[PDB]
Amino acid sequence: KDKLNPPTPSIYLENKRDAFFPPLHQFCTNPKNPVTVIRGLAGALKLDLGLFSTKTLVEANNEHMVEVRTQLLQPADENWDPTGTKKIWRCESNRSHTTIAKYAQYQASSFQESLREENEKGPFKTIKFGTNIDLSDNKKWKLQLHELTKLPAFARVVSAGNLLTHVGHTILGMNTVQLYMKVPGSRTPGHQENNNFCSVNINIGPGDCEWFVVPEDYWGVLNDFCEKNNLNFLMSSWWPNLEDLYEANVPVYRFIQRPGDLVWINAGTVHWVQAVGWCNNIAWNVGPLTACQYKLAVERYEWNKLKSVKSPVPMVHLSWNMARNIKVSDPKLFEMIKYCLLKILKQYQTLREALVAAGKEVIWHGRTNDEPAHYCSICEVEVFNLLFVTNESNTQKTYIVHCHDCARKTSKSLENFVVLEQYKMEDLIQVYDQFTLALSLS
Ligand SMILES: N#Cc1ccccc1O
Ligand SMILES: N#Cc1ccccc1O
Ligand SMILES: [Mn+2]
Ligand SMILES: [Zn+2]
Repeated sequence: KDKLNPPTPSIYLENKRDAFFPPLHQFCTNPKNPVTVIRGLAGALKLDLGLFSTKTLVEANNEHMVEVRTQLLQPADENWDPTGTKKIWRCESNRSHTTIAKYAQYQASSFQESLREENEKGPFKTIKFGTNIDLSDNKKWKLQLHELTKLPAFARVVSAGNLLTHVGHTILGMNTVQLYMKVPGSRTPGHQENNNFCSVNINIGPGDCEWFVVPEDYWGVLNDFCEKNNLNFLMSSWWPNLEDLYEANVPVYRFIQRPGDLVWINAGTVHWVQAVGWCNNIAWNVGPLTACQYKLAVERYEWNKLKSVKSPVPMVHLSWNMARNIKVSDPKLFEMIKYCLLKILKQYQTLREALVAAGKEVIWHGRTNDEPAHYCSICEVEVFNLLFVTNESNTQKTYIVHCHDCARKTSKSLENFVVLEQYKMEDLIQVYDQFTLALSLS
């Protein structure tokens, strides 16, 4: 069925008017569009993609760290076992580290070597992919990061309407820029984004990338394929067999991203990518203030706890920041936030009361302003308000945080721990009570 190979939602920009046009924002965030390809974006803004050329990067910071993935160079859209016998989901991707200057040398000699071959089942060649390059430092990358402020507000790394701007601290690769340096065949295996946030990706060129996209609501089916093939959905590297997806009636969006094209991956959308030519890419995340985005973020946050995986985004901390600082006028979104806050409040109340009733002292610790969120030093769960710290760490003021469960596993009556309280109970109740539905006529 041609319904299993649908057309990709696309917008063709000509000029700055088209880029700043408000229905473009609304199209991208529509939950019915699992992906949007904004074609011609860089040319429309006169973005200087040369600021991200390999030549410019080498001159800017030649020793900057690059994470290298070594992979097999595979035919078209397929993934074969390394003996060339059968197509499988597991794809090998070994890790090491190099510098921008060393990868640059490989990328250039890779192309020259391919030129010479042009002019003059396996087995498969091996290639190297430069990934997760950290462009967070404003001093090191001044002109690069400035160029990205030319984007329309909804797609920027920082903006008033971006939930990740409201977290209150740096989450590397989410509210900072990541760079990728590629050769043909360089593959990003199947995944969803961290805590299901949207992603923005611009191809620097000169070569193309090819993208595969599956809607969020089919993720359970892909999870099943993984487990059936002895792979973890969240932790392992997998490359879907398209004939398996087709036979299971999963629709796959498939398209080419050319230099200057911006790809918007909507919340929770499952995707994997390969370079067709030689190119660089930049990417980051964004969180639109919609019900769909809040729901899918919370859902992945909770799924991560069950799977013993850490959440990079502290949704409890973020939720209180939303109630404090953002006017919310969508009734469905408002009710979601209100529900989540009321649950948090009740959990906190129940724990605090059990502690007091057990004759355990709750020690006022207060909070420094603009202080970030905290996680459990053992299990890496987010920990909110009530912190559990050993007697010794308390005295030494190294205040190492534990969650309640981990402290109790180690010290059965918490006799080895102090309980620190950051937020006055009446504060939290106030913030909650103050938070009401705003009127918008839009
Ligand atoms: N090699 C290497 C490396 C790994 C993590 C962070 C910085 C590095 O230079
Ligand atoms: N419980 C516990 C514990 C473990 C290492 C050091 C100090 C402690 O209170
Ligand atoms: Mn991605
Ligand atoms: Zn813990």
